[PDB]
Amino acid sequence: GLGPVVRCEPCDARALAQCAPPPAVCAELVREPGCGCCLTCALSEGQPCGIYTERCGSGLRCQPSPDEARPLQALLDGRGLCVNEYGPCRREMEDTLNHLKFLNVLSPRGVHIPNCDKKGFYKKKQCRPSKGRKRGFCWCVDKYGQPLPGYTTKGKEDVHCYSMQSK
Amino acid sequence: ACPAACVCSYDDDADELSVFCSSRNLTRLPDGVPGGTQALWLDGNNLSSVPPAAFQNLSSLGFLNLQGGQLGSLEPQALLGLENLCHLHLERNQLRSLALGTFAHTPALASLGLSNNRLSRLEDGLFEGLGSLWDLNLGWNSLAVLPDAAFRGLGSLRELVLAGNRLAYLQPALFSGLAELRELDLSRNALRAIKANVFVQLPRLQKLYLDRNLIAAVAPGAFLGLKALRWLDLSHNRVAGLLEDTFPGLLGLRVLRLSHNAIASLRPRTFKDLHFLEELQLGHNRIRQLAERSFEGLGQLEVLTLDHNQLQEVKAGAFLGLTNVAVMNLSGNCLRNLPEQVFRGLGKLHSLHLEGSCLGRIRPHTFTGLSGLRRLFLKDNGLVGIEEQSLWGLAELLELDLTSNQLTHLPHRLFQGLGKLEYLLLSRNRLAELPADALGPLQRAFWLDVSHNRLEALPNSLLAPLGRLRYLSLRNNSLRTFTPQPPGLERLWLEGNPWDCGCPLKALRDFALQNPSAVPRFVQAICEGDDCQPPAYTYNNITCASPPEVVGLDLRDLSEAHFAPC
Amino acid sequence: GPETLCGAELVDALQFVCGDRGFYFNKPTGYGSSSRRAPQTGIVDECCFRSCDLRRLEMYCAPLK
Ligand SMILES: *[C@@H]1O[C@H](CO)[C@@H](O[C@@H]2O[C@H](CO)[C@@H](O[C@@H]3O[C@H](CO)[C@@H](O)[C@H](O)[C@@H]3O)[C@H](O)[C@H]2NC(C)=O)[C@H](O)[C@H]1NC(C)=O
Ligand SMILES: *[C@@H]1O[C@H](CO)[C@@H](O)[C@H](O)[C@H]1NC(C)=O
Ligand SMILES: *[C@@H]1O[C@H](CO)[C@@H](O)[C@H](O)[C@H]1NC(C)=O
Ligand SMILES: *[C@@H]1O[C@H](CO)[C@@H](O)[C@H](O)[C@H]1NC(C)=O
Ligand SMILES: *[C@@H]1O[C@H](CO)[C@@H](O)[C@H](O)[C@H]1NC(C)=O
Repeated sequence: GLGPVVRCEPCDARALAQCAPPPAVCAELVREPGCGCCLTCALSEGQPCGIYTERCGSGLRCQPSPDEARPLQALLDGRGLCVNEYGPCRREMEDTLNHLKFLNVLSPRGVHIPNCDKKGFYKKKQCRPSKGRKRGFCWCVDKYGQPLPGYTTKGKEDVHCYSMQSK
Repeated sequence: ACPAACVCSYDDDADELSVFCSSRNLTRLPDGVPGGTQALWLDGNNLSSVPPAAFQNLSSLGFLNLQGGQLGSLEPQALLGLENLCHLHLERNQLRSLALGTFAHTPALASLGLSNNRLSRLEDGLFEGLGSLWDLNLGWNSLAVLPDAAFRGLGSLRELVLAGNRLAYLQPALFSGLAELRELDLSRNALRAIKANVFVQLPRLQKLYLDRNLIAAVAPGAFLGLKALRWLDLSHNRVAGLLEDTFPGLLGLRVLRLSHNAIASLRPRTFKDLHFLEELQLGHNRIRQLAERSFEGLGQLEVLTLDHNQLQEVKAGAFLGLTNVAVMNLSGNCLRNLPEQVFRGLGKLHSLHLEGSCLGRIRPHTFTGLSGLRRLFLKDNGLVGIEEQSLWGLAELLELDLTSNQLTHLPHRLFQGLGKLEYLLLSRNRLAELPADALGPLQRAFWLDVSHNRLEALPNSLLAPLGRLRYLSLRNNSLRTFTPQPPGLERLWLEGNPWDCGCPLKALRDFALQNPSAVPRFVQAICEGDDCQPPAYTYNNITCASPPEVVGLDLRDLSEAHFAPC
Repeated sequence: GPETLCGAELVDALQFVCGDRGFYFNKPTGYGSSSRRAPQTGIVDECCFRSCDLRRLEMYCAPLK
């Protein structure tokens, strides 16, 4: 009745080795958001904030616009301000999270829940958990959950699942 | 007034005094602790058997987390004084036994956990005076037999877990007086031969798991009173035969699973009164042939998946009552001499796999009634020829797949109806030359793929009526010259052919120099981070061979002045 | 009317809000009196099929030591 707990992985010199570490010159060097250990310089008061940008300066808070009627999307696309009858998918989500309840501790890169809308059908496109300023792999699917061919032009871990174009 | 050894928290929204004595090396309990506590954490320490007088003077509680540790004994009167307790956790200690009376001082309990302990031989009447319990967890222990009336007095129970144990027998009086149970779990035990009078007085059950046991018989009459029920599971077992009166009345059922069993034939009128299923699974069984009207009454299915039986022949009229069916797997069984007109009626499908079967040929009336399809697979059968009038019926279609067969030529009136294709895959065949005009009707196509064949020339008048290409592959095909007909391309693979670096091969040089991202040099293969250490690279090098003065060299870099008599 | 969020964006948002504390899938039973009685299904179902916002997300973080 309590389940496991998820917590970020303590990083070490290995992480700093893999993570290119050249902090440019500045004031108040801080850590990047989420849970990732690569030091950068902080933002001022009044510049755009988000989930994949840097974190605001000291004694500051990142809150969305005071209207917009859509907070979470507005924060996902980086538009904050630094201011002081089952279906084909429910049947999968069910026996997915019916397995993550008999274990002790785990890591946030081991959760694999799908992405499907409010009628049980897979949505358009699927992705994987990120690690702070570094997104994950993504691909395109169809209504019942079969992958489709596609390529990329900008780089890996990037795709635009359009109506049918997978550019 | 905190014992100066634990993190003392304070009021947040009520008078909680959450005391955090968790991750610290402790031996037996501290003293001088607050009296008005509302939650206490003690997990992780190295305690042992508790003293009888240990938790008095704490007439307010409701949280006694005690996981981890090295506890094994609960001496009598241990829980004396706790009248307002509401949760308890003893998960991973190494307990061994519980005497009678240990729960006489604590009514109003609402959850209990004894999961990864080491204990057997429950007594007869432990959980008495517990008319308010809601959960009970006993999985992963050494239980092997239960006396009658072991669960006596548990009126308002709603969940129950018996997994990882070693039960082998179920008498007809165990689940008696449990009129509000809601979920039962009996997986990973060693049961056999479900009897005929056990599940008769649980009129509110909703889930039932019998996953991995050794079951070889199911008496006719079981599952009789279970009106409300929505999830059966009998996957990994040894069921050897279904009778006609095995599921008589389970109206509200919605998910059956019968994979990986050893069923060897179906009967005339199984599967009736199941007007509301939406998923069946008969996986790696040994079904041999389908009689007429075997699936009858399942007028609302959605998924079938008969995917690795030894199915050798199907008679006309087998799939009869399946009206609203959308997906059928069928892929893996040797269906050699299939008859014709066998798919009639199913005009609501969307995807049909047929790979892995040993088909052989395609005759004019193989796929007839499927005027609703959208995806064909037909990958690795071994066809030697497809006839001219085979695909004149599939109006909607978005993907063909003929990857590893052995065709040698295509009739010149094959794609007459398919005016909506978007993916055409024809790899690894033995084609020798593509027809002269049989590409007109395709007007919405992109992503062509003809790699690994043995083509020999591509005329200019071949790719003109295709103004939507964005991808093209020609690896390892024995060509000599080529001029880019679609101007808005975005990919080109050209490695493996014996190019002739002369005058007519210059537009390719210009297009490759001015469009370097459409014709790359190499792209880095996929990587996931842990295996990013090695940088796997797929190549795309263009070579010169027919002229010996530029032999060996690449085309992108040769001289900048060889094209001066050109 | 209400918005909805499901998939891996949910996991990223949860990582962003809580931080280096952690999170559970059910409520951390703070002074359990009716937490079990009144059944809160879970964060996944509520935010994938009914409605979702920041207060509910904050309610599920682990408590600091
Ligand atoms: C229709 O049925 C076919 C039956 O073969 C399904 O294809 C199979 O899909 C499973 C997915 O678990 C493949 O298993 C995988 O095998 C590889 C090793 O080969 C292993 O590394 C993976 O962990 C996994 O076990 C299986 O190989 C594959 N069979 C074939 C054709 O190779 C197919 O998915 C079903 N399609 C549906 C349900 O729509
Ligand atoms: C508990 O003891 C171990 C070694 O016995 C020590 O490393 C650890 O620091 C101790 N815990 C604390 C909180 O000091
Ligand atoms: C509770 O109070 C009794 C009587 O005042 C006292 O002697 C004891 O130490 C306290 N705690 C325990 C261990 O019961
Ligand atoms: C090139 O095509 C031929 C024809 O089938 C094949 O035998 C050969 O293996 C292919 N090359 C490579 C590198 O696979
Ligand atoms: C292809 O060219 C690259 C240079 O771009 C070279 O390093 C590689 O060895 C070449 N591979 C082949 C197939 O010769």
